[PDB]
Amino acid sequence: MAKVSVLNVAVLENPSPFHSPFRFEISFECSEALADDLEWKIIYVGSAESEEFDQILDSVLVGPVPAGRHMFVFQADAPNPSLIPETDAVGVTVVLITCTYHGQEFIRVGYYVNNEYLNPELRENPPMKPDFSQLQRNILASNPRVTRFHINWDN
Amino acid sequence: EEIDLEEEDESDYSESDED
Amino acid sequence: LLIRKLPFQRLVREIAQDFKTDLRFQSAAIGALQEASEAYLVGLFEDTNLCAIHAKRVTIMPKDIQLARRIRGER
Amino acid sequence: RHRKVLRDNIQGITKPAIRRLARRGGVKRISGLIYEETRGVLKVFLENVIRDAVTYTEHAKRKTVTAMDVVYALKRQGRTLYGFG
Repeated sequence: MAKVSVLNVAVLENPSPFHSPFRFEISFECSEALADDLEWKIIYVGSAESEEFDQILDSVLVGPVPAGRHMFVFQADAPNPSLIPETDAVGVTVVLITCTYHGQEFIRVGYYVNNEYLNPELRENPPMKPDFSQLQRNILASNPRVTRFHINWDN
Repeated sequence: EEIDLEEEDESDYSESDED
Repeated sequence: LLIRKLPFQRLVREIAQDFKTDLRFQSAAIGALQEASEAYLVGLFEDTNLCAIHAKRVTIMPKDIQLARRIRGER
Repeated sequence: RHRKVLRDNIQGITKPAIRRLARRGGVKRISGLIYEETRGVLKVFLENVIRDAVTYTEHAKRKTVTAMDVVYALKRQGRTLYGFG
């Protein structure tokens, strides 16, 4: 049995400008208590083709974890556009929420993110160099992908 | 290019150059 | 069973030969690998359809497959 | 001294199979590159599961791999769900 279950993730303040932070409201349940920390991450996929352009937006340590229900606001700053390939900048990518216990990730909640110009002039002819100040970031929060992994919980 | 999928012979191996 | 058996069995046996396992596969085992491969790939294509729709695209691209893959945390 | 190099273009799944699986997933249109993408990812999948299975048959000593071994190894993969719980 898994000692931690993620009951809900709420995507807050979306759509938002690209440079706005990610705010997730994470509610999880602890069945039996944990001595050491859970580790939550917000991973951002900056290029679909490679993990090299993965950006870790924030990482938080939560522990010790008593049994019962928890809710907290995980917030991370927007990704660094200098690390995003320009060909992957305007379009779809994914953002991820991750939890880790004893070094092994037991849950990954993904979301499809669409970065887009709202300006009709920029929709017509986008700049050669992507303009992130005019980019709206739309997370698709109605289709989260929740992936559970098998993990050693003992000690 | 794009392939329209709505109901629209490939041997096992092939050979090209580069030696 | 939508995947033709001969090329699939060939590929599976080649993969086994890279791992140098030298252990014969049960015919029903390779069949199970085929069925699971079909289910896997179909679910993948559902995810790619969703990804392309969110990208304002009818045509699905290799990027959609890669994103559908990383959203599940595989290699 | 002039050589043409061998290449496997089926890579375990044919084109009509790929297109059919894409239609069963609701995809109405694809780029041709999808083919070489699918043939790639399929390999990875098998490459994982085979390993997951063989070590199974390696830890419990056997000379052959049962379909039960690959069902076990398949459950040793991750389970992605469309919602929470």
